[PDB]
Amino acid sequence: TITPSLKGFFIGLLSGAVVLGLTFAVLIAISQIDKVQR
Amino acid sequence: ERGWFDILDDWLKRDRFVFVGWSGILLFPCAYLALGGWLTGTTFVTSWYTHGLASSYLEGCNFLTVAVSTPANSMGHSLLLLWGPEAQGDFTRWCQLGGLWTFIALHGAFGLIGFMLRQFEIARLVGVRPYNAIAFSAPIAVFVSVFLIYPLGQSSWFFAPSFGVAAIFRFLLFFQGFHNWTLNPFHMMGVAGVLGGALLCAIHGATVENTLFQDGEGASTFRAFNPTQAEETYSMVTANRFWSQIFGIAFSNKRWLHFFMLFVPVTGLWMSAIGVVGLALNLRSYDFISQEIRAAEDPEFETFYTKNLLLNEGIRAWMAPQDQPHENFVFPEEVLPRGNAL
Amino acid sequence: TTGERPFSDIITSVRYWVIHSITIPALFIAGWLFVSTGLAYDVFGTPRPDSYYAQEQRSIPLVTDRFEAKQQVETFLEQLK
Amino acid sequence: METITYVFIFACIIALFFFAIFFREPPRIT
Amino acid sequence: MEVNQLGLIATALFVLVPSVFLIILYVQTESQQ
Amino acid sequence: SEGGRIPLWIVATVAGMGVIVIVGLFFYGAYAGLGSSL
Amino acid sequence: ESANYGYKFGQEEETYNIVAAHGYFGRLIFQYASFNNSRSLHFFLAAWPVVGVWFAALGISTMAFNLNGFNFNHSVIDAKGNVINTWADIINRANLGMEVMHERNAHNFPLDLA
Amino acid sequence: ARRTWLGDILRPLNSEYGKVAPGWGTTPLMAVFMGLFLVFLLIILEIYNSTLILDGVNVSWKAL
Amino acid sequence: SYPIFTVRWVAVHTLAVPTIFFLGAIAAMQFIQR
Amino acid sequence: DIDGIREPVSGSLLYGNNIITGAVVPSSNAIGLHFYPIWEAASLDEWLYNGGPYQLI
Amino acid sequence: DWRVLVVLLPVLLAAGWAVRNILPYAVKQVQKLL
Amino acid sequence: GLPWYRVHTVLINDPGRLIAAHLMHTALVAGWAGSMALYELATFDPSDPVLNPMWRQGMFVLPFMARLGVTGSWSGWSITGETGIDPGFWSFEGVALAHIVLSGLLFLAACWHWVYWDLELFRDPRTGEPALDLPKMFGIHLFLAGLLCFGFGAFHLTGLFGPGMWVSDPYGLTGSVQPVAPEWGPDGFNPYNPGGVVAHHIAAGIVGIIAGLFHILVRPPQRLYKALRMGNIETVLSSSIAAVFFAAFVVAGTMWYGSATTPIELFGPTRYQWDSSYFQQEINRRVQASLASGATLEEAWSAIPEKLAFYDYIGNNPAKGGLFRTGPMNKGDGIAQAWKGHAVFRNKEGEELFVRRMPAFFESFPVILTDKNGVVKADIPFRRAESKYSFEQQGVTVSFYGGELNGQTFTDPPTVKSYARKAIFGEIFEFDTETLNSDGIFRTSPRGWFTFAHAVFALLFFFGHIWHGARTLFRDVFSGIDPELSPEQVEWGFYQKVGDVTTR
Amino acid sequence: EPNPNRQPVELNRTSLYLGLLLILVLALLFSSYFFN
Ligand code: CLA
Ligand code: CLA
Ligand code: CLA
Ligand code: CLA
Ligand code: CLA
Ligand SMILES: CCCCCCCCCCCCCCCC(=O)OC[C@H](COP(=O)(O)OC[C@@H](O)CO)OC(=O)CCCCCCCCCCCCCCC
Ligand SMILES: CC1=C(/C=C/C(C)=C/C=C/C(C)=C/C=C/C=C(C)/C=C/C=C(C)/C=C/C2=C(C)CCCC2(C)C)C(C)(C)CCC1
Ligand SMILES: CC1=C(/C=C/C(C)=C/C=C/C(C)=C/C=C/C=C(C)/C=C/C=C(C)/C=C/C2=C(C)CCCC2(C)C)C(C)(C)CCC1
Ligand SMILES: CCCCCCCS[C@@H]1O[C@H](CO)[C@@H](O)[C@H](O)[C@H]1O
Ligand code: OEX
Ligand SMILES: [Ca+2]
Ligand SMILES: [Cl-]
Ligand SMILES: [Cl-]
Ligand SMILES: [Fe+2]
Ligand SMILES: [Mg+2]
Repeated sequence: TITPSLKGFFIGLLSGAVVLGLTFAVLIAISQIDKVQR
Repeated sequence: ERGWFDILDDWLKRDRFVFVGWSGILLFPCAYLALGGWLTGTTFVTSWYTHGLASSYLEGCNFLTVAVSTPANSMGHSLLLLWGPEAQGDFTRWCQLGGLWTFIALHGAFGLIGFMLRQFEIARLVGVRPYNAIAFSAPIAVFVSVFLIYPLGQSSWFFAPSFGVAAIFRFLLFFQGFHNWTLNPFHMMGVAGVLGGALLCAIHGATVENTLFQDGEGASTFRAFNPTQAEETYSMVTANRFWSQIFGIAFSNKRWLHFFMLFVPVTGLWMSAIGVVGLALNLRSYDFISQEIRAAEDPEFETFYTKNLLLNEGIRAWMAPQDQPHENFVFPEEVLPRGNAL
Repeated sequence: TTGERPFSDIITSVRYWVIHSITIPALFIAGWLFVSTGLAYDVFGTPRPDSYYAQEQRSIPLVTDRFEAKQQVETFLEQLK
Repeated sequence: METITYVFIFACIIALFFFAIFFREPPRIT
Repeated sequence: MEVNQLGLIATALFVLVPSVFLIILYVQTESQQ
Repeated sequence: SEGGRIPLWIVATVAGMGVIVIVGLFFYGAYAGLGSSL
Repeated sequence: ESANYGYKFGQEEETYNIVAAHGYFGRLIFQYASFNNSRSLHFFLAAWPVVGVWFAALGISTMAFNLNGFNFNHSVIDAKGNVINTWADIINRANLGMEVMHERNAHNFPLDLA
Repeated sequence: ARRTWLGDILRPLNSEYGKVAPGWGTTPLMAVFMGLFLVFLLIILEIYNSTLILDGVNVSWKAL
Repeated sequence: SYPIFTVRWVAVHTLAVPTIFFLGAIAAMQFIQR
Repeated sequence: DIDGIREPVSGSLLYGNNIITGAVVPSSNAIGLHFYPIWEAASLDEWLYNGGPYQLI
Repeated sequence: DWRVLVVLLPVLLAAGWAVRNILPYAVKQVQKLL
Repeated sequence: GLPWYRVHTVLINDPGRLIAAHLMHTALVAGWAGSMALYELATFDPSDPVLNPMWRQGMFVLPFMARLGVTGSWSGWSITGETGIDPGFWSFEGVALAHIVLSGLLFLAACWHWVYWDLELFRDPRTGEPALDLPKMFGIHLFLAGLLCFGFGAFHLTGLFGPGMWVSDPYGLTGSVQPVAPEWGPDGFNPYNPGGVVAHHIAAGIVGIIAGLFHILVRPPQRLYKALRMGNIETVLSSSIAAVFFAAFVVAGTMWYGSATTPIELFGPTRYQWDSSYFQQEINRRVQASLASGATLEEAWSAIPEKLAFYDYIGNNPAKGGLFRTGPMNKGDGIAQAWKGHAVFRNKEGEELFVRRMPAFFESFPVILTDKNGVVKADIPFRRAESKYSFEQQGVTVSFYGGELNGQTFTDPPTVKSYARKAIFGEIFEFDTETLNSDGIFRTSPRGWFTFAHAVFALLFFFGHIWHGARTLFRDVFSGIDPELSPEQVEWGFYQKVGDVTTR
Repeated sequence: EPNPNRQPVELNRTSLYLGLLLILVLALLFSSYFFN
């Protein structure tokens, strides 16, 4: 059964995924825009 | 093969005012959150419900007495996640239950990991040996042993140090009264490492500054140095003779000197860490059994060791009820240990 | 040098001060209000000076259960009349 | 026995001071 | 004083085993050309 | 606009004085209201 | 071999690259928090612990004349006048334990004035 | 060097020193398993910690 | 010539902005009476 | 007798101390800041009871 | 809660004002990097 | 020459002698296990598993043998109290012997591999240089470990072909070695469900076999190979050390908090059982049950097993020892002989009073007696002159129920006070302090020592990981940095990307 | 055949002094606790 804490677990999980995901999405976007010259 | 990973790598390792790196992804948010958490907590958050203490500027505490205090003893070693079963996603309750303490301690732990990873990363990019990172292992050992392992061995986070000036002072006094921590040879080694390190810092700096070659005309000697110059800026030979004649022995090897400066405080901190890991289990250096047998049988036998135990007993009895409110210690006046008059 | 504008360059420019002579006092005033409106108290659950104790009580509202802690605090807060 | 031990270790340290100072590796300039 | 009697041997070995180690290493260093 | 117009020593002085004011305010606060023991 | 053999006593040239150490440490923090000047660096290394310990010594020396540490005992009071304890007050409890037990037979009068 | 019967038998098992798969190879897959493992560890940790509380899972000596 | 919005800009403001906000808050606290 | 209350504290190894507990014990509280060289004592035994070695050292 | 808009309004007028002043240079920087 | 702290580096490119060194280490460790077991067997008293179990006697390896099903001596006794048992070969002695013999065999093998270091097997077929294909080696070893793990779980622990493991009731009264079925549901991840241990080894075993096959068949990606320096055996040292301190922290924690694999009958109670009065509550529950069934007080308490009572005593709390208080717990409070029975304190008004139990934090603790509501009703005063709650004023008596003092009541203040002093430690026992010349000061249990040793080693091995990882990743600069390190590579802005000369 | 990996080991006199000082001071420190 989905206990309240299991729900809380999934919420923490999804929160983390969203944080990391947004961070890397932004990082990759910026990295693509502002490239290094060689 | 210039895929997104390599492009991202390029961007992360740009030479900017503040170097980021891969490690920065871990380091900056966690360091920022630990710092921000402590500032937030010490400015606005109480310890009323966990300790029976005011602990914030908002309540009238000053810089010395504010703290982010540990959670209630009843929380055990709960991670105290905001979305956890105790706070249930309620930010306000979470603050009142001591959630900021685990917040700061955990983001702090990972922040330290991030900083050491940063030392490795920059070392690797610039081409130096990673001894700075290695040296930083000692603060990490101290933090991990004192803020994580020690309370994990005890009943709860409550007995971890609280993040505040006076709160830490209390931690010190507690360790004297309950653990007789000054008697611990691991702590003693730590003290030697730290005082010996401070000593080396001073004596090395002073020696260099007073064996300078005159490489300029000005009375300010700082100007007579160029970072790219090949020559040593002070005389190792004169330094060596001076100290050989003053103190008997001297360094003659610069590399060994600077390695030794790394070694002493690092090793000291590691030793103290081991001792605290012992205190996690109350595996103390509390007594000398021979002393106690002699003293138990012989009421005229007195040493500074027995004197200090009397002090510890005082500390325990007088501080325990307010310091451990969850225990509900009621100690009537008549049971309090006191010498004459006082 | 790493490419960014030198700080001495920026903080002595008129434009910097045009911007920040506004943005800085505004933040200061926002923090000030955050306390003066009492909002900080409610956000962080910090007692006001009249909310540490009930009028006759001298006992600490100490949390003593892990999973009922939230309910305990809510109860303590109720008991403040 | 403990006393003998303590004092012995101490005495060895003082002896060591003597040798470390007077019978050190000479620093040699190169 | 009722000390632990093993203390003696514990201390002796504590001093002697590593000291001896060092001495061996040092002497065979000196005997190298 | 162009960087360099307002002399850095004036900036330093004004900044410093601001710091003195705010810290002065905090020390005043040690003797009044909350935390003053009165 | 030990890296230490790479330095020879009295050699004229420096045994490490202060420019590399600076590049590293400067990037660790930011460039302007790092010492490029060995003289000013070593001066800092002298000054910090010496000044600090001077203050420690002055602490003992002025507490010798009973100008003591900050006292915030019962500094925080609620609306009614209840004492709200802070960590300073817990420190005070520990201090009281020490005070009442020390030299347990030496005091006949209620105040320990020296 | 010296050959032995056992050595000749095992020879193939120690013959591909330095052999690699081009590029990233199975790294994405690896990353997936590491993510799964991290969640698994998170779960057993929070169960042991009573941060994650499951029906019928009583983290106590009174389990049996 | 110079860019305005950089990693340094961001780093500076994530620290600077809350700092001023907090200083206002603490300043206000100096006038709280019990 | 460090605190001058005729309650002698043992500091030396021969009198039941180890390296950690041992001490040269401060001169007696009855002496206060008085100068107590050996020749101010009626005997070495007195000087030792009252903690003279501390002052000399 | 009126106190939330009361506290946020100074910061919002601040951000809005700095945007007012810096927008042409910011668009110049975004155009330049693109 | 080599500095003393590098002498073992001569093995890095010598697989044969590396193997010899590993063999020698293994021989030493097996030899230690054998010797340790023999010493314990020479000192162990099997005569009372109730009040003198192994964890009171400083036994460290005996519980690890017992845990996996070795419970008997060739001399006829077992650790559960049976006599006239035939344990077969795999007695304690048999295990110790087997470890000694293994030690000798490994020693011999070590000599052989030391002398015959130059085996063709250790040479790369193409280059003729010493080379170990670490990726494939890892696959092979991981496959073996998976096999072993699986077999341990599926055959040994289940009792399918093997003895099973130590299991017990929640209060550690009736422990024995039993076959254990795997728990395949979520409770399998409950640290107190042994079924979970079984299931874990079966599942993790299979996974290990699959992963082993994978690492045997699939080469490392070039990018991971370079990144991790997989051609360098020291990278394996770094990551192995990491895995090992990971494991060490885990076993320290489960030893300290308790789990299915750290039973209290083998290692002693946990500190948390004292913290939460775990045993006291069960005792009270049983006594209340008896009273509810019309039994008398004396009957209720006499029905409490001594083993249970003995758990409810702080001298068995592993958080009561000291770092240099050496030896078995018996050396401290003594060899427990008998439960004295439950002390019930009453005052002159006949109220039952309860002694405040000593928290583990305190080396010493005042004696304070409260009523059921927690109001202080009596104590042992420090200053007598303004005492209000002295036993003498309050007329405190103590009556014992159960144990050796069952039915007795003492009323003289000194005796009552003696018992109250003991009562702060929980249930009261008679001890033999003469036999071992016990000094009366608490020592920790094997649970304590195990936990300490392993937390400390875990922490030190962290440093090992850092050191060797650094060595792996910075091998090129181990003896120092490039003499020709261009100042512009380390100065700012020269390259756009730090340490990348192609970005000037 | 002779193993090509054998290296000479060294301990200079200063290292002997340092090491001896370490061991003796450690003994001086721990001995009290060993005697207890
Ligand atoms: C960027 C680095 C970083 C790291 C390492 C951490 C680490 C932590 N944070 Mg912090 N945090 C961060 C940034 C970071 N934080 C930022 C930027 C913010 C502002 C948003 C926060 C705000 C924050 C709060 C408010 C809290 C934390 C907390 C924590 C702790 C628990 C986290 C957790 O359980 O996540 C679990 C989630 C993961 C580990 C994500 C893993 C993703 C996997 C690998 C992919 C699979 C996901 C899958 C697709 C999802 C399926 C969902 C489906 C089943 C429905 C942990 C110490 C908690 C705490 O400290 O309590 C004491 C807490 O309350 N953080
Ligand atoms: C399919 C059924 C199944 C079942 C029922 C189990 C059951 C179990 N697994 Mg297994 N497992 C399985 C399949 C299964 N497993 C598979 C297929 C794999 C992949 C090979 C694993 C891999 C695995 C690992 C790696 C571990 C388990 C563990 C366990 C035990 C968890 C309970 C416990 O005591 O955790 C206690 C341990 C934890 C809760 C993990 C702690 C994680 C720490 C906190 C990470 C941080 C460490 C950090 C560096 C320490 C320093 C910080 C500190 C000093 C403050 C339990 C017996 C754990 C165990 O053996 O416990 C004894 C464990 O570590 N399993
Ligand atoms: C040859 C077979 C063999 C058998 C049947 C035994 C049996 C025993 N040994 Mg002995 N031992 C052996 C060989 C053996 N040993 C060897 C070769 C050595 C030298 C290393 C030893 C050294 C030794 C010591 C020092 C001790 C024993 C002890 C014991 C007893 C307890 C065992 C125990 O608790 O393990 C516990 C073992 C583990 C928990 C191993 C876990 C390994 C980790 C978790 C693996 C993680 C890495 C892995 C590769 C991950 C991938 C997994 C994959 C599936 C995903 C038991 C009678 C104990 C004893 O009672 O002595 C009298 C004891 O103290 N043994
Ligand atoms: C995991 C390791 C481990 C653990 C947890 C145990 C646990 C136990 N042992 Mg066993 N034992 C072990 C390994 C272990 N042993 C080994 C390897 C041996 C062979 C030497 C023994 C031989 C042995 C004997 C002969 C006996 C025991 C006994 C015991 C029991 C009492 C322990 C005690 O009093 O310790 C006391 C612990 C200390 C005094 C702590 C010492 C701390 C050291 C000195 C620190 C050193 C500092 C260092 C030099 C600093 C360096 C600084 C520098 C790097 C800069 C306890 C159950 C006793 C028992 O009860 O048997 C029934 C007993 O008689 N053990
Ligand atoms: C799997 C474990 C393991 C292995 C195989 C190695 C292997 C190595 N280490 Mg590493 N190391 C480890 C763990 C390990 N280490 C740990 C846990 C730490 C942190 C303490 C270190 C910290 C470390 C440093 C700082 C250095 C090494 C170095 C080395 C290399 C040379 C070692 C030598 O000649 O010592 C010779 C040692 C002696 C002659 C005497 C040492 C006596 C010790 C200090 C006390 C006695 C211990 C006792 C005998 C056994 C207790 C066992 C314990 C686990 C219970 C060698 C490759 C060196 C290196 O990298 O060279 C290039 C080096 O400088 N190691
Ligand atoms: C002038 C202020 C003096 C403050 C106390 C002394 C500081 C300097 C002495 C340290 C001794 C170290 C051992 C010898 C180290 C040694 O050899 O010094 C050498 C170093 C360089 O010597 P020079 O010969 O180049 O210069 C000294 C003279 O010759 C004048 O040119 O001397 C200085 O830098 C003096 C700096 C004076 C100005 C210092 C100001 C510091 C005050 C900062 C505020 C601190 C307040 C803290 C409050 C919490
Ligand atoms: C917690 C948390 C969080 C976070 C937050 C943050 C991040 C914050 C930040 C904050 C901050 C960041 C703040 C700051 C502050 C600052 C201050 C308050 C300062 C002060 C200062 C002063 C007062 C000064 C002084 C001085 C000195 C020190 C020396 C010199 C002199 C002088 C006097 C100047 C989140 C949301 C994520 C989630 C939830 C939880
Ligand atoms: C040859 C042979 C044989 C025999 C064998 C034998 C007889 C063996 C033995 C063996 C042995 C008998 C071994 C032992 C070992 C031991 C060890 C290896 C130990 C070690 C220890 C240690 C290392 C410790 C350390 C420490 C200390 C001291 C203090 C505290 C801390 C510590 C714990 C660290 C046979 C017939 C079978 C068959 C084949 C041939
Ligand atoms: C005057 C004493 C009358 C009561 C007996 C004391 C409480 S009980 C007593 O406690 C001792 C530990 O101190 C044990 O060694 C002994 O076995 C036990 O009889
Ligand atoms: O002498 Mn040493 O200590 Ca200075 O207070 Mn008073 O006196 Mn005694 O009392 Mn507290
Ligand atoms: Ca008022
Ligand atoms: Cl005193
Ligand atoms: Cl007086
Ligand atoms: Fe230097
Ligand atoms: Mg105020």
